[PDB]
Amino acid sequence: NSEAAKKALNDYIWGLQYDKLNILTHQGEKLKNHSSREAFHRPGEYVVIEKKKQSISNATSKLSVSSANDDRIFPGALLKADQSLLENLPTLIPVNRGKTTISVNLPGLKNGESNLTVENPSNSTVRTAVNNLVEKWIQNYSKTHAVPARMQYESISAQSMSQLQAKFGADFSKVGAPLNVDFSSVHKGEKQVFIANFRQVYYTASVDSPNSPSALFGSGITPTDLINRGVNSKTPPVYVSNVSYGRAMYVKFETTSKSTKVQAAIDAVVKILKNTKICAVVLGGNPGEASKVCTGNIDTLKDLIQKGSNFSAQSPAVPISYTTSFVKDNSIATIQNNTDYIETKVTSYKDGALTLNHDGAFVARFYVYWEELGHDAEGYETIRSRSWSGNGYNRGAHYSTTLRFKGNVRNIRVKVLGATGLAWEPWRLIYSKNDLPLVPQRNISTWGTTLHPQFEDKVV
Amino acid sequence: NSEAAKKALNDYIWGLQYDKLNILTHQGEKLKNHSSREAFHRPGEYVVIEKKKQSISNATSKLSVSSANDDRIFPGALLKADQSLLENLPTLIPVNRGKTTISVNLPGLKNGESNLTVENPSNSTVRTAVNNLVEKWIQNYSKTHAVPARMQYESISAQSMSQLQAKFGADFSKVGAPLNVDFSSVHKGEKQVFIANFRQVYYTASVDSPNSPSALFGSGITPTDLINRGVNSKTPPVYVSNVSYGRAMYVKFETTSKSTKVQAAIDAVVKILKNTKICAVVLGGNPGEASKVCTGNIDTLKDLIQKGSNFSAQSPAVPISYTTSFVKDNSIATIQNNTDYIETKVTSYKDGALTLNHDGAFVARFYVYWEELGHDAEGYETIRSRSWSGNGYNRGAHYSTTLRFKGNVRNIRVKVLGATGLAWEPWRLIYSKNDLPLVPQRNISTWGTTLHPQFEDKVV
Amino acid sequence: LQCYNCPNPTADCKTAVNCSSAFDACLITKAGLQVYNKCWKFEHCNFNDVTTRLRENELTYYCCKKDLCNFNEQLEN
Amino acid sequence: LQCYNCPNPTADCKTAVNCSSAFDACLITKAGLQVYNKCWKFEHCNFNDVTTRLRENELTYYCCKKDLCNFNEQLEN
Ligand SMILES: [Cu+2]
Ligand SMILES: [Cu+2]
Ligand SMILES: [Cu+2]
Ligand SMILES: [Cu+2]
Ligand SMILES: [Zn+2]
Ligand SMILES: [Zn+2]
Ligand SMILES: [Zn+2]
Ligand SMILES: [Zn+2]
Ligand SMILES: [Zn+2]
Ligand SMILES: [Zn+2]
Ligand SMILES: [Zn+2]
Ligand SMILES: [Zn+2]
Ligand SMILES: [Zn+2]
Ligand SMILES: [Zn+2]
Ligand SMILES: [Zn+2]
Ligand SMILES: [Zn+2]
Ligand SMILES: [Zn+2]
Ligand SMILES: [Zn+2]
Repeated sequence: NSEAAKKALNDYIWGLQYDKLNILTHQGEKLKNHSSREAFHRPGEYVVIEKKKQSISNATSKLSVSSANDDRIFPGALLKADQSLLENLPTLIPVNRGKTTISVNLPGLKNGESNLTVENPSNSTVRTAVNNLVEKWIQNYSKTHAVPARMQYESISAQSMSQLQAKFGADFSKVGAPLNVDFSSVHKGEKQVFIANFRQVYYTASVDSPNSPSALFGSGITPTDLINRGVNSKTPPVYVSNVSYGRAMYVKFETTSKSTKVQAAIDAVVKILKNTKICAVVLGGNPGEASKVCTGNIDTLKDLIQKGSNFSAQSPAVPISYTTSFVKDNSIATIQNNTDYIETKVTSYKDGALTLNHDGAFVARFYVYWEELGHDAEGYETIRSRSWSGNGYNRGAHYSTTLRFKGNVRNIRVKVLGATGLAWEPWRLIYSKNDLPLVPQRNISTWGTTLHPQFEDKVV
Repeated sequence: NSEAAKKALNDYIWGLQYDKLNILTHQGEKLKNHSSREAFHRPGEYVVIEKKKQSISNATSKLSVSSANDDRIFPGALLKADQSLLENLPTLIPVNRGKTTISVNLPGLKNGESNLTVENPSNSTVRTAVNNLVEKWIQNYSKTHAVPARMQYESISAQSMSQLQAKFGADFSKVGAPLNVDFSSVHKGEKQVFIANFRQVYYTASVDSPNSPSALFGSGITPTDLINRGVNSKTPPVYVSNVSYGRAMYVKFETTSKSTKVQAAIDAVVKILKNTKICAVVLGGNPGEASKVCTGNIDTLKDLIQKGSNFSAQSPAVPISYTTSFVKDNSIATIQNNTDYIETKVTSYKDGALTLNHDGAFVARFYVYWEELGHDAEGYETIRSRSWSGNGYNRGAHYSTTLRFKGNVRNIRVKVLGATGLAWEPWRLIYSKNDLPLVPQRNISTWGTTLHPQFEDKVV
Repeated sequence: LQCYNCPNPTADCKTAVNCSSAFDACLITKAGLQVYNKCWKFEHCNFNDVTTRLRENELTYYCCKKDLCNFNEQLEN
Repeated sequence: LQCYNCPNPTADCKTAVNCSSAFDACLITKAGLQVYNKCWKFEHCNFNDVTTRLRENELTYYCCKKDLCNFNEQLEN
């Protein structure tokens, strides 16, 4: 009976056991938590460069369509949930397929016009069919139905290539190569790098859940057929349930600036430091080319973006992402990318200055102490107390001096004494303060008379 | 005519233009030549850790068969020379094929017995056919024909994952993951790491050049058919011309030692520091498992190797590599992997000691000078001259002193003067020498009398 | 003679129905934000009879005798 | 009646030849490091006639009347 064959195949798919939400898990670098500290001084600042292990976990259902897999992604394609998928170079299961129904969500396609059916679905026929429909829409409805883009935006501070593969897919080390990511620049911390992905979607082609798993195969495909071809619990089958068409691009941002809201700046121009030259890798758009554009400038990127904010409606748009569902229960398949990476973090401790000013009509004494972070011959960290060589000396008709400290100084202590003229108590503590931060400029000034001395501790 | 169709397809393949020996080129990291120098002191040595850009170019025709592509590699498989191949996840061209003849080179298969013909070649049928033949050989000739292994060995000092991908294939970041490569250890230079690949081949399945390119396709495949499926000059077709069966394994070597012939040691055990614990990832062998073995020990690896030095002849061996040829002219296809990487190089400058010994019956004067490499507050390199505080002082009934220099000292200068008793020339230069290397231990000893003083400059 | 026929205003009527013997035409109407797809008598493809039966005050409409001809893009919103 | 027939000693004769009417048997011989595959008369499948005609001094041989039966692994080196 031709209906017992259906149950055999449906029974085989439903009989597979796998962790529905951990079977697709990409594992980048695994690293021990080895630390590192470089430290040195340069004009105005004491720079500390610290390296630390960090992890990133990113889940995603919308996988990217590259030129490496476009010949293989199409609505209704049968794929193996295996290493090939995690690598974003999936594998077509070589087996006859059943009739596939596809729906295109372009505006104006009403009643039944938005639906296709391909009886022998393949990358050639499904595309030829999807294009025919999009072109038929261009010819009949594009001039009275506008198609705005649905923007999907993602961005990250670049740290390592494995870190970027987790964020954008193992695919990325190939797609994002024309960006030529200056990774030498980040380990010295002379400038920051941000990679952003822009996806402008004009329309989608989708597949509704078939009535049963057997409907995706030829009327004659047998459980043995799938067992022979490696379709099982290790690598269960998925099918492309949705393809998004439109335009996509990667953009690089190399910032000398040391600001913090650098990302919030980038995130805000997509609708504040106009520093950073820009590098765009556009994937799709008009065939007349412009695959890579660079550099900035400022908002020729902003012009590049809006250029594809509406579907120009001259040709069918390019495929830019797809989504797969498990044949077993038609639930969306999520890929999980994890990796450890070394995050380089630069910290600047600005130099500071302490000025002592004595303008009082009395003899004064200044005492300045501070702590100092340093290293020894072996390079191990050391903390040491210090003293100003001028401590205790009598001062001043119009005495003034400025102490310039490197950024590695902290916790300044200050004391000021003045002559009283009293034999029983010749010196009195006019002022004293501990735990003083190293601000750019601080004045300890004293003035007044013997009987009524004055002072001020002022941050300029 | 069924022979004009042959010429059309042959004309189409022969009409493709591509750089036959640069179309397959994997490009890893591209890096600017940014340098770096860390330096510090520890008991006995002044260690300098230098980072420099380095390149690696590796060409290869024997690609690896992993579990990710075993369902896809088989003698006579049609593949696209594209990004998928460089990634070692090739793509079967989905198109009917012609009858394929395969030859298995197991010993004892004479006359015609070594040849198969599969009329609808696929991964299922070709394997089923190849296994039937190997098993038929096991049943008839294995007990009177021995099959030794043909060893292929390759090894490299590990520096970066991209460096290892170039050496072993982009595939490696997945296959070699169970090695858990201690990459934290190499940037500090506390131990060296060597990855080696062992391939023991028992037999091969091969395909002779077909009479014409059209023979690889179905009698009915048309130039249009290949054009529709993306087979062209960008991505010309290749076919698997050879599969090697046997056993393969990756081995890791973590050496604390600082020796140089560490590799020559490894290269010599395959037929001297037995330090370094070992980690093996065996790919193939008996189904009874042992996918990963570790650690050493010494030559349980040597036992692991020989265990598969002869074909146990119980089951058909596992596929471990394959070779592809261009359909156009049947020439072997070579993949070329290039990448830039950062090589970490540690250099130790051992401390040294200088001993001055005065045993002569006269007053002596010692002068010691040297140069000293150091850094300033900004971390920039400095070279400075130095002097021993004892220079010039009168010495000795039984005077002796040892000067201990850190490794960053070089070019020691020494002078020795002795009292003469002559009023016109009271002091005479007994000995002097410049540009003295910092050896572990050097003695300047003087003895004798006033009229006949003696000395010796001796490296202990 | 088949028309897109739906029992209530749908923004996307996909049901192809063979009209009975009473009706000999396909009607489609846009009235505000609503759309109508019905089997219809040609004798009643006039503004007065269409508005009152559908209890609508303002509308544009289209009548035709070809199969599956009363599709939404026959009118323009 | 077909036998592996080669005109000279080959270490791997793949040529399947229909024997004529003079021969009614398949011969294979191992003589030193050489192998022979010939169409043969059964009346002459004896050591004396085989050694002299093939001008060999020592050998092992095998004769049979089944098709393609004179293959190298009939003898054991
Ligand atoms: Cu999608
Ligand atoms: Cu700064
Ligand atoms: Cu091979
Ligand atoms: Cu050392
Ligand atoms: Zn430090
Ligand atoms: Zn400085
Ligand atoms: Zn400063
Ligand atoms: Zn409309
Ligand atoms: Zn990966
Ligand atoms: Zn004054
Ligand atoms: Zn240095
Ligand atoms: Zn030390
Ligand atoms: Zn020392
Ligand atoms: Zn033999
Ligand atoms: Zn790659
Ligand atoms: Zn003495
Ligand atoms: Zn009516
Ligand atoms: Zn005879």
